Amino acid sequence: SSTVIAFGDPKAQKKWSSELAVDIRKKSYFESRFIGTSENAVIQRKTEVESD
Amino acid sequence: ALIQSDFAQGIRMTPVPDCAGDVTACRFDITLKNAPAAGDIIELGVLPGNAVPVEAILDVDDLDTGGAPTITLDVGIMSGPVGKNDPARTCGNELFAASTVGQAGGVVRATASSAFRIQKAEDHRSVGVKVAAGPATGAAGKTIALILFYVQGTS
Amino acid sequence: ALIQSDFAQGIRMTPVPDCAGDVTACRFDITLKNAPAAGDIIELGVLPGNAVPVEAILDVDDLDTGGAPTITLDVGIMSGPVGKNDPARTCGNELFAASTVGQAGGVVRATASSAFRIQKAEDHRSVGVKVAAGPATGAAGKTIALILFYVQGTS
Repeated sequence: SSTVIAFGDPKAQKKWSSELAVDIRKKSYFESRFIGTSENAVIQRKTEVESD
Repeated sequence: ALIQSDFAQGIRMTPVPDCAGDVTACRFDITLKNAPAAGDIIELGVLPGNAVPVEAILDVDDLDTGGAPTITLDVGIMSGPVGKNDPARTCGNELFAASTVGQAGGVVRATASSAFRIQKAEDHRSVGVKVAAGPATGAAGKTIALILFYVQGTS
Repeated sequence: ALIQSDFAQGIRMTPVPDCAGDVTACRFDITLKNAPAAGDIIELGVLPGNAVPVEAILDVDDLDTGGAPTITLDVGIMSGPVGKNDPARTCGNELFAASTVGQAGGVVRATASSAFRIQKAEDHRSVGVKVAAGPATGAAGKTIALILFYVQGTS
């Protein structure tokens, strides 16, 4: 014969990839540019109930 | 029952070609200690890693000594790895199908269309004969012998 | 009306022995998708270099599925080069002559003295199949297959 490690034999080593594929976060439109406590900001912040 | 040959255990190493498309053949034989009876999955020999039968010549001595003998030999590929002495192993009817070699001890060749259509595998499969029908009067010490013509690297 | 195999075109290759007197085999097969008709010439495979057939093992399936079967295959050595797709290329009757296998389906080996007395040639010669008699009702998807035990370096 001739030595064969075959495919499904328990002696056939397998290696796992350490690095993960990820689903990139969906880019959020309302970033820090808009939400601002100043008047000239699309989404104003009310700071009344933060410390009270 | 499993009656294992020399090649199945591994004491005799079966030949394997080196050139692709080359034809190699070693006669796979046993010396039956007892009388064969139905259910004996005789593991006559092994087909090496990447090989397909191209011609199979089955010769036996007179394996039945009774009028209108019924002994018939089925030759095929077996499931598990070579040399595993587990009764949960099944034969095949590929190389021969209900052949009547043993009735008169003649010689017949592969005459079934399915014989040469055997697909490749990556691991050593074992060719084993099974007596589909038990003989009327079993013979004590006759010999069953296959001859496989297998080629490596076929596409 | 050539139905060229993967061997003839050059996609699937054919082995050649590296030593004189060394039987090499490669089962030449096609899967013809039309029912064979009278006069069709099928180019199964190529007989490479200075080689001569030693044993031819036809492996045609059931080509006629009607009443009284009529198909009679015969094989030979086609004249022109291996790859040219000219319809006007003749087929001899050397290895098989009016072979009756394919009416029922099975395996028939060489039984004509011409099959073993082939002469060498320095070029590549392609083995062709000619259907001498049209099938009564041709079968569509079946496969024909021939196996050559061609040996190089003869005398």
